Amino acid sequence: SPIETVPVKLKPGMDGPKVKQWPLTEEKIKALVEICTEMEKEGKISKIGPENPYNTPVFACLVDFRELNKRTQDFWEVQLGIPHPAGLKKKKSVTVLDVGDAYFSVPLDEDFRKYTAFTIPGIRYQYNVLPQGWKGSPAIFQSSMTKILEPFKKQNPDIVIYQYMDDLYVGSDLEIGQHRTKIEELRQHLLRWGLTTPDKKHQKEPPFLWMGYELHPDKWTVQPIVLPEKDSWTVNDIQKLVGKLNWASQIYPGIKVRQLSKLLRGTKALTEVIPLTEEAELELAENREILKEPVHGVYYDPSKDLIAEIQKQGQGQWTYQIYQEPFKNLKTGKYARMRGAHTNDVKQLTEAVQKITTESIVIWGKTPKFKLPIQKETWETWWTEYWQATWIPEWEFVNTPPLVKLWYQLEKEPIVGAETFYVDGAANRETKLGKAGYVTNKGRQKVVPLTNTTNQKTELQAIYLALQDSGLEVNIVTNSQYALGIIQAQPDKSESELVNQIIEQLIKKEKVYLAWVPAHKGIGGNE
Amino acid sequence: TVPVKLKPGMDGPKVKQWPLTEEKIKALVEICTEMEKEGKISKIGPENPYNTPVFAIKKKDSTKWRKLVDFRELNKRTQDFWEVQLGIPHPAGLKKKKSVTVLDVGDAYFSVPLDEDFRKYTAFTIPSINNETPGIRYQYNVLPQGWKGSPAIFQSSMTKILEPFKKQNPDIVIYQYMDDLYVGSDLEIGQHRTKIEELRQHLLRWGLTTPYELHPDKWTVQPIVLPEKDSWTVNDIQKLVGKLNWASQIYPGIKVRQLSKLLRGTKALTEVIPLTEEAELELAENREILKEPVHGVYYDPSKDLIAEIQKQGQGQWTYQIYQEPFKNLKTGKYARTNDVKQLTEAVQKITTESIVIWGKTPKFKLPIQKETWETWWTEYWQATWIPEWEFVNTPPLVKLWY
DNA sequence: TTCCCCCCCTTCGGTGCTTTGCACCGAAGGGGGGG
Ligand SMILES: Cc1ccnc2c1NC(=O)c1cccnc1N2C1CC1
Repeated sequence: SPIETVPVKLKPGMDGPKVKQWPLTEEKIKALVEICTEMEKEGKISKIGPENPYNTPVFACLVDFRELNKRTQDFWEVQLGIPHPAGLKKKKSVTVLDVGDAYFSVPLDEDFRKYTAFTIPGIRYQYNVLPQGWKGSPAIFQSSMTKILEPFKKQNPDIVIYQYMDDLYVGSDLEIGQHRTKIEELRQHLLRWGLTTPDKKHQKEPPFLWMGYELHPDKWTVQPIVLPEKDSWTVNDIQKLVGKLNWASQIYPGIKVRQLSKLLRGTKALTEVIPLTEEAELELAENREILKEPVHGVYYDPSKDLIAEIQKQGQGQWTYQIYQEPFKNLKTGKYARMRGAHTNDVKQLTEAVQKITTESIVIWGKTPKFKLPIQKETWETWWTEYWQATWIPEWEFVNTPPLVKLWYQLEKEPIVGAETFYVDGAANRETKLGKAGYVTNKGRQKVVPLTNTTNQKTELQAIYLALQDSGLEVNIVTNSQYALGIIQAQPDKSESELVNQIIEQLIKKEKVYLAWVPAHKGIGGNE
Repeated sequence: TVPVKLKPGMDGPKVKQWPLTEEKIKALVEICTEMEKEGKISKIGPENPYNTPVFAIKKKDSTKWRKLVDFRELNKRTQDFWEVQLGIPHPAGLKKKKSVTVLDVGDAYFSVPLDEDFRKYTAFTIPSINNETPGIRYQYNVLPQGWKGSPAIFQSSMTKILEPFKKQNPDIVIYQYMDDLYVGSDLEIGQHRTKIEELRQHLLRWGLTTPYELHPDKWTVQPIVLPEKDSWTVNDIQKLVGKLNWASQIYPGIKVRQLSKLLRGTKALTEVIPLTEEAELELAENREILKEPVHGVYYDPSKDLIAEIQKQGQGQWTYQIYQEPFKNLKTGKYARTNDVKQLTEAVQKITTESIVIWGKTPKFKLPIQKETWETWWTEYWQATWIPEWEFVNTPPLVKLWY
């Protein structure tokens, strides 16, 4: 109760609530006055005269502070993120405290009490403490409790205390008998500031249910996921299943959601049915089989090193585990986002590696050592040749298939004796019809009519015609930067089946060289 | 104190804080605990909504960590306090001096306090590992290192400190950009080093704690060159016509009509072509035309310079500084460990040269992933300033610079 | 009929060539754990 207040202001050109008379049913009007008299006894609310032109609507089930919440100054964000259990250090004893009337045990700013005017139909009063339901109250309470708790930790540093809103988790390596006397010291210290923490016999016992995790002193797990049972699923049912699987992936290894994420495409209606294909149902059954048994994480030990295995489940989906001792995961997860229309496995490995890098910086404060399924020379060639910049922090190869390898590679200089093609593609922009074909140096020629393909598509599949009508040693000349940019990146997957067929042709050939020449210069066969 | 006005009708700095390593957080905690005793920083409460990012770095051949605050949003908002109130005219002879030495005078900003109404705008937060505790917040009580208004207020003291020196040695050129001082002279290395040391002492007796040579004659924009083959082939000739066709836009005195005349019918790319003498003349004349500098390319203060970096491979990066496309103010190569480290050093060198030449850092276009850069750019950085960087999404398909 | 803090995926809007089709990217929807 004897706590320095926080000086609150208001935004420029703003005032307090101007709310007019509020109608209320008589039985509620008479009944609620007793609480208002009670609160005023200890001084939480104080009667005021007519100097206040502010009034607040009355609700019974509670005050509608929305007018103040909108017109009040902006504050600093109270919770920029919550811990992750994987990063928590292991404590021999852990205890939970809950301070009672916490939002009422911190005074309010003197100059701001005026704006919290509330009238019972009618007599008025103003809040002398942090009003509940207010926008800025949680931040002020957090600051106040930080100030209160600091001295105790200053004398005793062997304990660690965490403040989740009203809750105070206290952990230590002291013996149980000696830990209880420390928790009694904390209780006395919070009593000295007037905070209603419970007694010994009312304290909670492990595990603790926090933010969706069951926290034990020496392990942690996730809240049990009850998988929906729907023989006829819908949009909402699939969305809920996907959300719970994404949430549950952090401790259950190897969970696929992409097959089920596909079914949620292009459904404007909330209720319209979407049948589970063979693939989606098979994946769902496998996920149920995974979630059948319970698995637990462990607590970070800052005297040992961090290892982050990374496996590939196929189809652009990656799983990873993080541990310190073998077979004891600190954390698990998956990376499955597709970025861009065209990419290959090495680039997705790179994106996964940097994802885990950022998450491990946030949670553990340091980058782990990757054990990647890629050959050293493969990665070396890729980063030396690629046009961007990238650097995987530290990694070693793991001989656990499936591995990563670029399925093909182009040639740098034209091949002697290799058959040479001069391709082109055009399409009528108005009618979406066109032609595509090539003129080989030896004399072979071929042209194809085309419909429902744009200029880019026809220029891209002229390469397909050339590859079809070729041998193994081929020198294609293109008059298109778009197709050149698509092919030159070594893609091994795409959202275009045309490019899929092109890639399938390109993997077959032993040596393919492709070159580009300008348009409208009439160069050789092009014209 | 000197009152500071924000650009009218704008908000304040509301920027999230990037996660940091354990080492760079222990460094920040120690540095800020030591700074609070001197009264430079002041712990603040929940009534302050603003924030600017904070990192820790190391200097050249230095072990002590150094705090570094990103003030780019604050500068974009407070550039009214500079453009109107102090526009320093950039010396022109700085580009030619034999040696320019760069010195750090940021500590001299700690003496002069900051406007009390403005302080709330410079709030920052040291976060915690795993969000275990609420990050400890602070505010500047004296002028910070990183703001564009900090040197503008201190102009008088530095002029007063440097005038007893400028009177004696009128040949040297002294320029100030942010926390950094560029002193340029034509002396030889042995005399120049001792001159810079005694100059540091002149400031030290004035009460400045001041703790590196770029040769501006070497900083000359590079020429462009046509490829030379004693033996010409169809693939080699086709490549040249495209390279020249690209070159036509940037230098419009380049012609490829006769050069393309040989290439008229399908021919194996590998086959050799005897080169005709008339075409040989266009090739011979064109190589010389490339050497001739472009006309109309003069620095304009109204716009902002944009810098492109292209990885050419094997440690080589090529960059171009252009106010508008196809009109390059400068052009060069950087040759060099790592690959993000190479791009970091390239960015630093390009912007140091740009500060020397035109007096302002460019807008960088980086050939790197946004997330990899934002994770690792702070690990090899060693400069108190920070430019404005964007990132590119498509390969450099032309790539006709090296 | 609240404020939203993160995790994930899809849909969609703006930008910039690779130019009136197409390439990434961030900003709207939902789900999950929240208080
Ligand atoms: C929710 C939470 C957040 C941060 N730390 C903890 C907790 N709660 C715990 O119950 C806990 C469990 C195991 C280890 N540390 C824990 N504690 C720590 C303080 C002793």
